[PDB]
Amino acid sequence: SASWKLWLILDPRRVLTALFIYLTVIALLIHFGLLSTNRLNWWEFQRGLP
Amino acid sequence: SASWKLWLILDPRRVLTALFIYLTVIALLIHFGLLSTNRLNWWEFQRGLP
Amino acid sequence: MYYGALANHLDIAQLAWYGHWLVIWTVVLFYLRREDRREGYPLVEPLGLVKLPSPDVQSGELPYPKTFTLYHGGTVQAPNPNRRYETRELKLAQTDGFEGAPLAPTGNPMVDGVGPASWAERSEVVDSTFEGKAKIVPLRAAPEFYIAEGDLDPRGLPVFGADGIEAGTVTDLWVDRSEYYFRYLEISVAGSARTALMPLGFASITKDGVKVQAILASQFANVPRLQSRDQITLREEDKVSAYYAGGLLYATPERAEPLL
Amino acid sequence: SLTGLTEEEAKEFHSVFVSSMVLYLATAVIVHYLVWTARPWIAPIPKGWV
Amino acid sequence: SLTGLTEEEAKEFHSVFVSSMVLYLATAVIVHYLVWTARPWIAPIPKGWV
Amino acid sequence: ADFQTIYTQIQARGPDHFGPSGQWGDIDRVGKPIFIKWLGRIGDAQIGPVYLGASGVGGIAFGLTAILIIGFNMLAQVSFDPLQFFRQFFWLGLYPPKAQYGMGIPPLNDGGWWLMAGLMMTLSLGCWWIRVYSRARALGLGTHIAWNFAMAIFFVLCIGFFHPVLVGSWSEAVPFGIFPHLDWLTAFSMRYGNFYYCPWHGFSIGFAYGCGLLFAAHGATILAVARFGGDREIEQITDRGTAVERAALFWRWTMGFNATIESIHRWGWFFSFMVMFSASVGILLTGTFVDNWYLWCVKHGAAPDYPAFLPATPDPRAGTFDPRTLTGVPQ
Amino acid sequence: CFEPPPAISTQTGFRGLSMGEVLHPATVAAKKERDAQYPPALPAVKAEGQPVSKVYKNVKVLGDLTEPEFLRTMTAMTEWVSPKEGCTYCHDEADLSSEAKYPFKVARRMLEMTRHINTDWTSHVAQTGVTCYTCHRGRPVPPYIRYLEPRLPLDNAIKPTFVEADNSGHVVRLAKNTAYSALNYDPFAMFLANDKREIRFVPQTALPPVGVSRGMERRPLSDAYATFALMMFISDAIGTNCTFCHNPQTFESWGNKSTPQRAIAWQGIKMTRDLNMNFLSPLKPVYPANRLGAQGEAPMADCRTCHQGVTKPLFGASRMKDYPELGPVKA
Amino acid sequence: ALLSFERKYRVRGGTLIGGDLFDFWVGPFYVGFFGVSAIFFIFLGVSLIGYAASQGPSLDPFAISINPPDLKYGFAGAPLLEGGFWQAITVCAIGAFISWQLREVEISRKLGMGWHVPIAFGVPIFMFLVLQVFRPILMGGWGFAFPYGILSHLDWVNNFGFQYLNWHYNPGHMSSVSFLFANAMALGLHGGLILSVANPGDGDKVKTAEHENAYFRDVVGYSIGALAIHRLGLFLASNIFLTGAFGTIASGPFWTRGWPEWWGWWLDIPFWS
Ligand code: BCB
Ligand SMILES: C/C=C1/c2cc3[nH]c4c(c3C)C(=O)[C@H](C(=O)OC)c4c3nc(cc4[nH]c(cc(n2)[C@@H]1C)c(C(C)=O)c4C)[C@@H](C)[C@@H]3CCC(=O)OC/C=C(\C)CCC[C@H](C)CCC[C@H](C)CCCC(C)C
Ligand SMILES: C/C=C1/c2cc3[nH]c4c(c3C)C(=O)[C@H](C(=O)OC)c4c3nc(cc4[nH]c(cc(n2)[C@@H]1C)c(C(C)=O)c4C)[C@@H](C)[C@@H]3CCC(=O)OC/C=C(\C)CCC[C@H](C)CCC[C@H](C)CCCC(C)C
Ligand SMILES: COC1=C(OC)C(=O)C(C/C=C(\C)CC/C=C(\C)CC/C=C(\C)CC/C=C(\C)CC/C=C(\C)CC/C=C(\C)CC/C=C(\C)CCC=C(C)C)=C(C)C1=O
Ligand SMILES: CC(C)=CCC/C(C)=C/CC/C(C)=C/CC/C(C)=C/CC/C(C)=C/CC/C(C)=C/CC/C(C)=C/CC1=C(C)C(=O)c2ccccc2C1=O
Ligand code: HEC
Ligand SMILES: CC(C)=CCC/C(C)=C/C=C/C(C)=C/C=C/C(C)=C/C=C\C=C(C)\C=C\C=C(/C)CC/C=C(\C)CCCC(C)C
Ligand SMILES: [Fe+3]
Ligand SMILES: [Mg+2]
Repeated sequence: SASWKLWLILDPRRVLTALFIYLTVIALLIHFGLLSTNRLNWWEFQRGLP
Repeated sequence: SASWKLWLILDPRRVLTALFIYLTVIALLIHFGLLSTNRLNWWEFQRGLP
Repeated sequence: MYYGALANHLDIAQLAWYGHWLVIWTVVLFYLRREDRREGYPLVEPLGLVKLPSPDVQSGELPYPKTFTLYHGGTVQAPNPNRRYETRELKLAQTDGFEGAPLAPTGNPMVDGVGPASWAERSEVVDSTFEGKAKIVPLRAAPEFYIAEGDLDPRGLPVFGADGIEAGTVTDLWVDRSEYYFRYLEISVAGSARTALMPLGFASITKDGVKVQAILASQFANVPRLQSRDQITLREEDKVSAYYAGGLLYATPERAEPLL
Repeated sequence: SLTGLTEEEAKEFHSVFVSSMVLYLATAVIVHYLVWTARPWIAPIPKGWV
Repeated sequence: SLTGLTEEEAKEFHSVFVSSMVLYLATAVIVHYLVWTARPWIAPIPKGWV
Repeated sequence: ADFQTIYTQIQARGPDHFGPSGQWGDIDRVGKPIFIKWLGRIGDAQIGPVYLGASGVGGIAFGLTAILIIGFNMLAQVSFDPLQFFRQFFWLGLYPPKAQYGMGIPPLNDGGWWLMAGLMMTLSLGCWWIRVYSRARALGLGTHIAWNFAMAIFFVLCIGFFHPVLVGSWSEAVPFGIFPHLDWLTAFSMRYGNFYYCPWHGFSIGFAYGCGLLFAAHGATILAVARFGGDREIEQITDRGTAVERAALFWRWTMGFNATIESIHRWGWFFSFMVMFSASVGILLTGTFVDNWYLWCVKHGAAPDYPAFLPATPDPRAGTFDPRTLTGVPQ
Repeated sequence: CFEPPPAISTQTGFRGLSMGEVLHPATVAAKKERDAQYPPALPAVKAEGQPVSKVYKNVKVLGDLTEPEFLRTMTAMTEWVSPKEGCTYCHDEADLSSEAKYPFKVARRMLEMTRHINTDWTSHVAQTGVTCYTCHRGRPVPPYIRYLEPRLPLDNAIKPTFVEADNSGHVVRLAKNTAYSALNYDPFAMFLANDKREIRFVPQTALPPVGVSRGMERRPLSDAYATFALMMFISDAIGTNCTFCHNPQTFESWGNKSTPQRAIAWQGIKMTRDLNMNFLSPLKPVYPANRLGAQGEAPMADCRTCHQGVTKPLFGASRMKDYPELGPVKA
Repeated sequence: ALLSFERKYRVRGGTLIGGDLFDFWVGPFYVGFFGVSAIFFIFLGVSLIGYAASQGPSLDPFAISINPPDLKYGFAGAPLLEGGFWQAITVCAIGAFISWQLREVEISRKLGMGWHVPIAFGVPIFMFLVLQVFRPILMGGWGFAFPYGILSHLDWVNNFGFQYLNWHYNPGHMSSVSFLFANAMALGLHGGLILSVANPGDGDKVKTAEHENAYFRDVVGYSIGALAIHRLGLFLASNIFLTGAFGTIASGPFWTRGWPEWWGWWLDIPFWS
């Protein structure tokens, strides 16, 4: 496989920074979105159940 | 095993500064998110249960 | 009964309103307009009917002159007694007897330097940096200045006139060393052994070449000449810019005519 | 090289990058299984659902 | 190199960086266990939760 | 079109040179200049170096403290929830006291934090004014900018501090917040009866529109003579070229009078200064000497009146409540 | 974020003052369709027999009626309040005289309240009047009720999200109860639950009077904010803008500066305060715990409860002639 | 009657229409065909304002109000006392503004200048057209336009704003206000900087463009430059009206609710409730 030649053109530092920011944003969206739901909020006392 | 070569291109100072800021933002988010709950708030008198 | 009352129908805000108007109009008429009269005054009436005060006395509308002490040397006054009179023998004839009547060039206004081709009687000195070097210089004489990386280098480009005819070749850029800003293109004009400066504002530059709406190709030959090769005086800058500006109205007769 | 790396630097970085990405994804898979054991988030089709 | 670190500076920085990162993560693990003893933050599935 | 007046196509680069030396503080001119390319299209590409100085540090320290107080109280307003802080930011605010305490220092929970933030911002503005003034002095320049800035700061003090003093209540002051300080605009206008009828509101707006007109006209004028070197305004002031002769003639032929390349800047300074001066006078008059600007205009015969379109409807509460209860505490 | 043209515009003020309603036709049509669900009046019945407080055992409000008319009233009430549950919502299946179920007692007080509205508040409801459907819209719980703290969503049949019920949502709960403004006040609890506060805050003289204008003798500016919040709420609840009732040139003035709708709105404010103080709040001990607020208070009514975003409830649909037993009551 | 440097610039040509017919000066004023039309519209419009004011209820200068027709009249010509005078004065104002702009074009052609000033003057003309013509066309009548009076057009602005319950929340308004404040501040800074450089103090030397760059690089870490500050001033001043026009034209034709509710697009995103 010649996939490694990607790093001759794609600048590993740019890719690492982009992945760092991108995955952080996704993880923050998921954690805080789950905390905005009654069903899947694991911090608060259980709400929204009869 | 050649991971140390990362510091030949990625500028230890930049990574240290970014990690400092990033871990600080994450820690503030978590501490303040916990303080916004009744169940896991440790500063205030206990709320959310009789 | 009320705060702010001065009589039955006089209150503080009412008086402050007129005080505000007094402040505004005293500043405007007593100070700002006097400042506005530090150039071009006293006014002249070449075709006047009555006698005005002599131009060399402080006639009443004139502010008392202030002194600018120049950074690199002497002093200038404002109003400037040395710039008070203009002596050039403009090549212009009256189209009608009164001052409000426009003048008409007596031939080749761009070369003569009248109308939009007029240049001011600036000092014949090279504008300088705060370190004392000539401010505006070609890149051949300022190797420490260069085009920013990845920006279009115009040297070697063909220069076309307003009529689409090729007029010359860009040979150099002239940079303002105080401002770090390109201000002129030097053009080797085809058909002579002669270079002409052109303000970068008259140039539309692409990768194909530069186009000049201001003047025809053949008129590049008559651009005013720099006395020195690698420096330019303030009056020379005025002359060179005014040549192309005059071409905006005079390059062809049609440019001086109305639509309807 | 358009990114300043030598070919062997490109290959060393590529090997470490792929190993790290795969390890991250594999631990994500395991973690998702564990979280499922805590909260089975895709509920079965409810009774009236169509 | 692009960062100014020599080969040996890069190796020594890598070693200390990895050791610091591992120690930080390990104390985070221990601290999370202690906090769990203080607050068991992932409650078991409540009765009517689906 | 002179495309140079729109943007810079061919940017120039040169030596990294120290600017003109100041009488002091060259030691505190710090930073390696950086050159960002898209900025050089619309202006100068160079960022830095920046001067530190003592007054700059003071401005930063007081301003960061005030920002910290405001932001923390905003965060407390959403009970420290970060996602909700992000969502609700524009609606959040640190408020001056809602109860009437006069000019007494209010409790932390009802205006004390607002007061501390206001003091910190005032001190940061004071330090930054010192920086503006003393940098002008250090470089051998006049202090015109600092006095324009002083007028702006004075207006800030009028709306945050001086009017509350003059009427005797902290509750009248501006809250910190994106939408909340606009809410204050409307509430303050209503309390004093339609600021559209305050003459100094009118003066301040006249000069603000005049700043719009003057900067549009002067910027367009300088761009229009940019091919004659009009942008080199200092040299034109000292040795007037054809650029400013053409500018003066354009305005003279348009409206019968004109400025000079120096005096148009005096006009601009004056108009910007008068925005803040008129605003300050209006705020200092409001409440202290005028209670209802619309009724003040009616008293002085200036307010227009209009026929009713739908039938005119008398006050259904006329003579049923004490008029002192409108603005005064009953007991 | 976009409403396609054209808008519908009315003129409520003198020409050139840009005063009047601005409406989206699709919104109007949707509200018209919603409100047209008003059940038609039940067919009239012959009013002959002996009065119902001879045949029946536990009639305390509608005693003057006869069995056919009284039964028709009950059929209308079950259509208006509990169409899904039917007669069993209020009544014991076997003993129709039994008042064991709390909706029975509430509905008796509601009959008295509706008669009071239709008799003593014609200055607001005019000859349109109200029925149970005006607020209930065919539900036991009216879609828009109020407590001492604002709640989301506005329609209480919709289950709130986590944030809408969480502390971190507090500011949003304020904003969406005052037409999304950032005003930091709950104007319902301040002004419409009772009549303790004065809505008016604008001075009625040009100059500040001695004794009400300095320090602790002044009302705080928070009152201006609170009234602005109330006015935003009213505009949203009635589905109009400020120029429906005001010439904003002077909000405080009447005569040619206010519309007849402003006088009607004052009567509405009085009526809402009266309904909350005398009919809805004193019902607290009758309700179960799940109908009460955070402070344990009974649910109340505001302008939105009847109007539901329309300047006239149900666009002025009336049943006053068809059900005279709901008012006006001839003494 | 001439500035001491003026005579060489007073040449024929550059007119858009009229040629040598109106190509002359009266005192300092250049006339031209559009100077003639500007004087026509100015005299007619001011005289119509004078007569229409004379027939209104108050002759106090600040209480005079010439109002557009009722909404019922739509786009029809109104009786003169009931909006027809407003229509005539509106037409005169448009003719005067456009004549003034075109005379500026002729003057700048005569002087070999760029047309930046009449083009910039186009922006307030466009805003006037948005207020008095385009939005009234979308709303369906001349009655939606503002009246002519020192305080009455403020009443129109006020009531228009409160027709949308808080005009401060209009996003176009927020952009427009930000540009207005930025422009006033930038004009203060620019006037102050030029004056400080040219007027250092008592017997001190006029400084240089390097001092201009150094001052702002010291104070804020950035200097935009001498030409660029004029470009920026024009940009900010223009964007006051260029971005305000969007809020204005949207209010009613594109948005009938309160402006604070428009921010529900952000507040009501389901992800964060
Ligand atoms: C309660 C209602 C409010 C309101 C209602 C409002 C509306 C409805 C509108 C604005 C608009 C605007 N508002 Mg807002 N306003 C603004 C500022 C602004 C401006 C930035 C902006 C544009 C003004 C304009 O278009 O003029 C127009 C000026 C023109 C057209 C000048 C034309 C000049 C003409 C071409 C030439 C005339 C020449 C003379 C006749 C000649 C004179 C001759 C001489 C010789 C005497 C501030 C800074 C504030 C504050 C501090 O709160 C505020 C509060 C309010 N506004 C209140 C909240 N305002 C407008 C906007 O853009 O909104 C998005 C707009 O439509
Ligand atoms: C009519 C004339 C006017 C006028 C005039 C003049 N105006 C001047 C001058 C003159 C003459 C100067 O000389 C001076 C200056 O130097 O110019 C370069 C200045 C200035 N006008 C500023 C802002 C301004 N002018 C406004 C209005 C008018 N001006 C009116 C229109 C408005 C409006 C309307 O909103 C604004 C916002 C600053 C940029 C500057 C002061 C900086 C300061 O005092 O700093 C004080 C220092 C601090 C507050 C510390 C800040 C620390 C960090 C960066 C901030 C926190 C960061 C942290 C990460 C937290 C994040 C959250 C946080 C962002 C929230
Ligand atoms: C964004 C850019 C802006 C900008 C820009 C520029 N601005 C310019 C130029 C540029 C570039 C010029 O080149 C030109 C000029 O020469 O400058 C000296 C001009 C000018 N900007 C004037 C007024 C001005 N600019 C405003 C706003 C901005 N300017 C914004 C900020 C405002 C506001 C906001 O109120 C005002 C009042 C005049 C002084 C002058 C026009 C002369 C005219 O047009 O002559 C011709 C017309 C007359 C002299 C009078 C016409 C009278 C009619 C017939 C009868 C009255 C009708 C009217 C509708 C009644 C209104 C009543 C009222 C109570 C409601
Ligand atoms: C009346 O005219 C005026 C205005 O118009 C209204 C103004 O706006 C202004 C500016 C601003 C205001 C009045 C509003 C804010 C002002 C307030 C609250 C009062 C004035 C306060 C200030 C100007 C700054 C406040 C700063 C502090 C209290 C901290 C002081 C600490 C400092 C300066 C650093 C500590 C260092 C030392 C004490 C010694 C060493 C100092 C140095 C080496 C450098 C100091 C340099 C200088 C130039 C003083 C002035 C000065 C003015 O005269
Ligand atoms: C026979 C016949 C038809 C005759 C008709 C002749 C004719 C057309 C007459 C016209 C008469 C009329 C209508 C006159 C009215 C003229 C007008 C509109 C006057 C308004 C003046 C006002 C209020 C201007 C507001 C802006 C203002 C405060 C300007 C003052 C500051 C000045 C002078 C700015 C102009 C100006 C600017 C903007 C520069 O940048 C510049 C740069 C370098 C040198 C000079 C200047 C300069 O003078
Ligand atoms: C709640 C909203 C009710 C529904 C639904 C129905 N009824 Fe009712 N009913 C209600 C009240 C509050 C009262 C008391 C009236 C009073 O003035 O005191 C009644 C009374 C009756 C009676 C009289 C009982 C008696 O004493 O004999 C009858 C016979 C009766 N209602 C019948 C009835 C029927 C048939 C209904 C279904 C269509 C019905 N009611 C609905 C309140 C409510
Ligand atoms: C006499 C005595 C005893 C005392 C006098 C004290 C004194 C002089 C007080 C003066 C008060 C003054 C002048 C107040 C003036 C206030 C004014 C005019 C405010 C106006 C507008 C304010 C606005 C728009 C503020 C917006 C602020 C923000 C959006 C801040 C946002 C902050 C953050 C995101 C930081 C988050 C930080 C994180 C840790 C939570
Ligand atoms: Fe300038
Ligand atoms: Mg919470």
